Amino acid sequence: MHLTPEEKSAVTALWGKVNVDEVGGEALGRLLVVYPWTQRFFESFGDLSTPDAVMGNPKVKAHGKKVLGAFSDGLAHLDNLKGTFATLSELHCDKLHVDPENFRLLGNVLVCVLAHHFGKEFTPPVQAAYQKVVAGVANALAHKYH
Amino acid sequence: MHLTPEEKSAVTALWGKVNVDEVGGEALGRLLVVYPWTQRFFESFGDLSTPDAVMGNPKVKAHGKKVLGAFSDGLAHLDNLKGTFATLSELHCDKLHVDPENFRLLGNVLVCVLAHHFGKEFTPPVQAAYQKVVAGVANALAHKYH
Amino acid sequence: MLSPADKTNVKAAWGKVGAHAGEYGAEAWERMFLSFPTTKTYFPHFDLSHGSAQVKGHGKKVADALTNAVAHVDDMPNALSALSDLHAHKLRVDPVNFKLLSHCLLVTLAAHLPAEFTPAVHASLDKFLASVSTVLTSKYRVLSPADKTNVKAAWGKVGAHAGEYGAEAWERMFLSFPTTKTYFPHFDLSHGSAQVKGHGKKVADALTNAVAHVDDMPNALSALSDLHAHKLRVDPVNFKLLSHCLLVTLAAHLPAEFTPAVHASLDKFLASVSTVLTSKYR
Ligand code: HEM
Ligand code: HEM
Ligand code: HEM
Ligand code: HEM
Repeated sequence: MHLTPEEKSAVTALWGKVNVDEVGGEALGRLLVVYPWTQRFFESFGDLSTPDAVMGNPKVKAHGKKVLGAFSDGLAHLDNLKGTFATLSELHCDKLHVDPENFRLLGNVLVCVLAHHFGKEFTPPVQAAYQKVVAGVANALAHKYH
Repeated sequence: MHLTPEEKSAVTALWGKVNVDEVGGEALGRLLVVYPWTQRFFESFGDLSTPDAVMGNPKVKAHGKKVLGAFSDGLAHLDNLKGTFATLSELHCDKLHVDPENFRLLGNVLVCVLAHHFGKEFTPPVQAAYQKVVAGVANALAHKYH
Repeated sequence: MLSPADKTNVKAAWGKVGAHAGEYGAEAWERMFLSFPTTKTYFPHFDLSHGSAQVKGHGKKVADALTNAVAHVDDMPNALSALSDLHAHKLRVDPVNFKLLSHCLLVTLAAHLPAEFTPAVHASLDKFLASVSTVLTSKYRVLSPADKTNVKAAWGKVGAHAGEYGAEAWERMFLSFPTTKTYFPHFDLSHGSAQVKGHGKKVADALTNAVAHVDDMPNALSALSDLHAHKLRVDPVNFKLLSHCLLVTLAAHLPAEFTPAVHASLDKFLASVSTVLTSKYR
């Protein structure tokens, strides 16, 4: 995944300020609230009946932690997103049957959460850098679909 | 651009029977009729008000021929679409100001025209091969956008 | 599209935006140009340098139009009637760009309204911007009498093959767009599969029903609307892929009938069907 040195530094600098568990819980919950069709994967999580129930669901938060931790790990391999996520890609296709459009929706919801979390520090050039990275991650997760 | 031997044989085989002139004018014309906002780039072509006007417009036929002739050349360099189309990519960004989403639309119109022309010979696996190729060409044309 | 609670959240959120609408509007456009550089192709006549008076003025016009839209949320198509005309006949912006601007407007709102940007208000805002985008692109090309004539003529010729063509459309889609196979892990998707045949026929029959009720499509497909929104929960992007593969199938079987005019009418018809089937998703 090709970024400029500036762009990479801006991505990593902000990510050092992220509470991953919190932000992962936030991002997955907002995905399920804003685009409720994504709930189809998570019927075993329990109550998703209202936004507060989703946002407060322990299973949702736990998945959100799992997902963003792997994202986090990925940020250390920006030069090789495809390789880093190859096995995760095969699993989401062959076993989990997840439409890769969902990865793009989550990327956009994550960008919103970062903006909400960091306010003015989330500048237009910092957002641009994050948009390249979430597209890069979505593409890498979709790469082994067949 | 990577295809399987089955895919490449199918694409090259059918293209040998394409009269690029006739297919090119058909493809561009249907683009302008089905998605009329694309007419915004061709204000100097004259009469575009009705399908009959568009389809019989000499400037449209001529331009279609040019566009698919370049597409044709790309089919000879499947292994390096980005390298083949780099100059035209820069031209479409910097001089023509064409939204690359238009390359995707034309791609799909061209597949419709091939199905219309060849009928049952344009089988599902043959179409799949062409869908990969038109996506590859559109991405190649969008590559130098900035 | 918007429930009354949705309308409540947007008015509450936008009021708080208030006198900052102009600067926020300019920020949203600046974010878009930077994050999605292809959108710059519609502004080659602007100085897009940061803080440019052209961008600031454009942002303020766009924010005002949104304020007008918020003020008349119950009658948006009439309130934005002029702007609809302008985008459809003059500016002619590809519809995909509206989603990109909407996303950057959401990012902007998020960065400036910490207290207000709750999950529910986020959802409402995303819906509202999608509805605005729909109104602004609504006159680009709903079905005119000539379209309805072309569809019935084309589908009539389909006739008793409607089933077999439906199976072919699905097969073409699974091969050309393999991501659609994720919604069918319980099928045999091999060529000739009787599961695919039966599904294709049901889908074809449903389309025959839509053609027959072309003037009353929301009611005729209402049950199927419910099914896709609340059970199957198919991402809306996939409907455009099936529509394309239906077009290819028809083109391959109807050499005489698939004229440019009939092609355009079929594409409009399948987009309307797709709109109806995703109408209850949120
Ligand atoms: C940033 C994007 C994503 C990353 C990096 C990611 C990563 C992961 C990881 C690390 C696992 C664990 C697999 C294992 O235990 O071996 C997982 C599982 C899973 N993911 Fe993804 N995921 C992403 C997006 C999504 C999205 C958007 C959906 C669907 C809406 C999804 C649905 C699932 C499901 C249903 C499971 C399995 C649940 C379980 O077994 O407990 N993923 N994901
Ligand atoms: C398969 C994709 C395409 C290819 C390979 C292609 C190729 C070309 C070529 C070779 C030229 C000739 C320019 C010259 O002679 O200097 C050209 C010009 C042009 N193309 Fe593209 N093109 C493609 C798609 C499109 C699309 C979809 C649009 C817009 C809807 C477009 C709009 C234009 C315009 C406006 C010109 C200049 C015409 C003029 O000089 O009046 N192109 N294209
Ligand atoms: C929420 C969606 C949008 C709204 C409410 C909106 C509204 C407006 C308004 C109010 C104007 C100015 C009319 C006047 O001169 O009085 C305008 C102009 C324009 N819009 Fe849209 N717009 C939207 C989206 C878009 C998108 C997505 C694009 C392109 C990516 C776009 C491109 C343009 C262009 C090129 C102009 C003309 C600029 C000039 O020369 O002054 N619009 N828009
Ligand atoms: C023109 C658009 C569409 C129409 C008219 C349509 C219609 C239908 C119909 C009539 C059924 C059967 C309901 C019953 O059993 O009574 C069905 C089922 C289904 N649809 Fe849709 N559909 C459309 C698009 C899509 C798309 C784009 C996808 C996914 C790529 C999809 C996926 C499904 C699934 C997963 C089922 C259930 C299959 C089963 O297990 O029996 N649909 N649809």
